[PDB]
Amino acid sequence: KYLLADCNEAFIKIKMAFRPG
Amino acid sequence: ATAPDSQRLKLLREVAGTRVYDERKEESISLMKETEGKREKINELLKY
Repeated sequence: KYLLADCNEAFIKIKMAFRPG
Repeated sequence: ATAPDSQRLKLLREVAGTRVYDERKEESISLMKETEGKREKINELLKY
């Protein structure tokens, strides 16, 4: 369960990106 | 004495002291299968 959790905040941190546009 | 055979097997199983082990193991199996689903999900998302 805790490793599943770890993978979840991994999921949040990989999706971020920076577009000045 | 007139109690049928199923609880006779349960009785001797208790005498063996393993009357615990059944409920422990089927308590384990459900958690095992749900963690199988979780870790399979981990593998496809790992590919992602």
